[PDB]
Amino acid sequence: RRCDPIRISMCQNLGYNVTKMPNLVGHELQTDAELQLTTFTPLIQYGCSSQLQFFLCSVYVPMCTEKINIPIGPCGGMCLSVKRRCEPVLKEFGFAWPESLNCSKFPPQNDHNHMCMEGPGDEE
Amino acid sequence: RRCDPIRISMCQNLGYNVTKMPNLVGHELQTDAELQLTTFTPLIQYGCSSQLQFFLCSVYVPMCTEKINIPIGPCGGMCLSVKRRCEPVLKEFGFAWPESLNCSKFPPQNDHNHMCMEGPGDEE
Amino acid sequence: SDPRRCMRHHYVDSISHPLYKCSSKMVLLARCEGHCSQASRSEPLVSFSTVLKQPFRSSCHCCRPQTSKLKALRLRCSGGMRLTATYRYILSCHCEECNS
Amino acid sequence: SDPRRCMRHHYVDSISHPLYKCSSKMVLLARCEGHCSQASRSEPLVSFSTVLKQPFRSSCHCCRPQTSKLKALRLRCSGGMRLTATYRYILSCHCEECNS
Ligand SMILES: O=S(=O)(O)OC[C@H]1O[C@@](COS(=O)(=O)O)(O[C@H]2O[C@H](COS(=O)(=O)O)[C@@H](OS(=O)(=O)O)[C@H](OS(=O)(=O)O)[C@H]2OS(=O)(=O)O)[C@@H](OS(=O)(=O)O)[C@@H]1OS(=O)(=O)O
Ligand SMILES: O=S(=O)(O)OC[C@H]1O[C@@](COS(=O)(=O)O)(O[C@H]2O[C@H](COS(=O)(=O)O)[C@@H](OS(=O)(=O)O)[C@H](OS(=O)(=O)O)[C@H]2OS(=O)(=O)O)[C@@H](OS(=O)(=O)O)[C@@H]1OS(=O)(=O)O
Ligand SMILES: *[C@@H]1O[C@H](CO)[C@@H](O)[C@H](O)[C@H]1NC(C)=O
Ligand SMILES: *[C@@H]1O[C@H](CO)[C@@H](O)[C@H](O)[C@H]1NC(C)=O
Ligand SMILES: *[C@H]1O[C@H](CO)[C@@H](O)[C@H](O)[C@H]1NC(C)=O
Ligand SMILES: *[C@H]1O[C@H](CO)[C@@H](O)[C@H](O)[C@H]1NC(C)=O
Repeated sequence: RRCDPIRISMCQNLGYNVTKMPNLVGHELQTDAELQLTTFTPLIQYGCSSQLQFFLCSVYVPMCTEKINIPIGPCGGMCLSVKRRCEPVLKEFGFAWPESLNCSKFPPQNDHNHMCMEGPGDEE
Repeated sequence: RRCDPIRISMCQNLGYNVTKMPNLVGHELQTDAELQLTTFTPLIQYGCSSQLQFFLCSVYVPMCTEKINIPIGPCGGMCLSVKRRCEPVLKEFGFAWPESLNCSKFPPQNDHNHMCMEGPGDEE
Repeated sequence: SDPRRCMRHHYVDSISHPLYKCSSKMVLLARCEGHCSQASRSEPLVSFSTVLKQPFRSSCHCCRPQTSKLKALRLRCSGGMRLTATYRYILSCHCEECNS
Repeated sequence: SDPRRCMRHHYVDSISHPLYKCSSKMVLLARCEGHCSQASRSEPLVSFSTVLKQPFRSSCHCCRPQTSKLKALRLRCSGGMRLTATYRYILSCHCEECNS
């Protein structure tokens, strides 16, 4: 009911069924978010990190649940573990690491107080 | 090499890969044996016994193995367990139980001395 | 990217003490689910003892947590009582053999 | 009639004593093999002890022998020794849970 189904194939079939717009970034519609991801598609191929794609989906189509009205995204540690692997390569393609993926914003860990997903890649 | 593959769909995909003509009955060619089985097809539907089909395949396309040159078929007990369930119904269709399926011929049990397959249905 | 595959699934529940009356606390969790690819089997074994056991050797790939970090949290129970609960967040699923 | 399905498979081997030198005897046997349909999983568990264990509850349907009749046979070993071996002919396969 409350949440809504993922419509991006790319992000389909990871941990979780469902998300809710509007985006953490502030995307209004999955389609638009779809557009952004595509841009990262070459990077994904390069396979800087295995966990990359999942992470991005986490940000762009955050998990959602009927249990509570807030959205669920990635913990920092995960991103960092990711960020380090790909910060450079993105520098190739002459690309700054985007502020939207600023790893300060994400909570440190997963707890009652704050809920975010983690991966085997980790950090403080 | 020595044995040869089952070619009858009906008998395909039971315990064992392979058989060898000519038939216990004395069928020369799987095709011909195929013909006979078909006749039993209505009976099978009636589901006198679950183990029926397997049994018949056992007789008509006996197992085969490279390990030794003899053929492998069903033990009696199995047949009987089968024979009783379907002897009657075959009487319907006004049908004698055929001598080819005479349950005396099959060995009593499975042993070094004699090798035959058994089923959960059983008898002396 | 086969949905059948053994994999990590995410969801939220609320841990509340079974017997004591307490305030629930909502937390997020992960579980392992899918179909391990590798067929399963068992085949018979031979003993020259007058005692057997030993009935068969089998294999079977279940789907289970590769990597799991312990967590915990405290609960406030009516009257004085305040309690602590502990469990395992699951970082990675794999397929492993059922009996080792 | 799905070849994937858990099921009984037939074959012949020849039992011969591992260590003693003996004459082999050829016998026919059956084994269980396929893919149990029911997905597998494990999911985390909660302890209010300072001791945990208890890490998860899981389920997993392996494919195993439903019904198996004991057999045996005797072997003649060089010099005096004549020996007896025992095993299980498998009449039926099913899918059951890995841990019960
Ligand atoms: O638990 S909270 O998320 O609400 O965080 C602090 C508030 O909880 C208290 C006591 O109430 S209760 O925890 O709900 O039972 O603090 C206690 O909670 C925090 C959070 O952790 S926990 O998993 O909920 O127990 C503990 O922090 S920690 O264990 O993660 O390190 C508190 O210990 S501490 O602050 O880190 O030292 C724990 O004990 S204590 O009560 O703090 O002594 C309340 O206490 S507070 O932190 O001093 O404010 C907090 O207020 S609230 O009314 O529960 O929201
Ligand atoms: O074993 S046989 O299939 O070859 O059958 C009988 C022949 O084996 C002997 C002894 O040689 S041996 O068995 O090869 O070691 O008889 C023995 O074998 C039979 C068959 O069973 S078994 O699984 O092979 O042991 C036994 O029968 S039974 O255990 O199934 O009941 C014999 O016992 S008995 O005849 O039933 O009483 C068993 O012992 S005994 O040697 O018979 O005393 C030879 O003995 S014989 O049966 O008297 O002829 C048989 O000759 S052969 O040279 O092994 O072929
Ligand atoms: C990201 O933003 C944080 C706070 O908004 C700031 O401290 C930092 O300079 C930015 N860049 C980072 C974390 O790389
Ligand atoms: C089958 O043949 C056996 C021996 O060849 C004979 O004793 C019997 O009368 C026949 N009929 C049966 C077993 O029903
Ligand atoms: C959606 O699928 C997920 C896992 O695939 C499952 O947890 C959830 O129950 C499904 N939706 C419903 C209504 O069951
Ligand atoms: C034929 O398949 C059976 C079971 O499906 C297997 O035991 C056998 O090994 C197969 N043939 C070969 C050459 O492996």
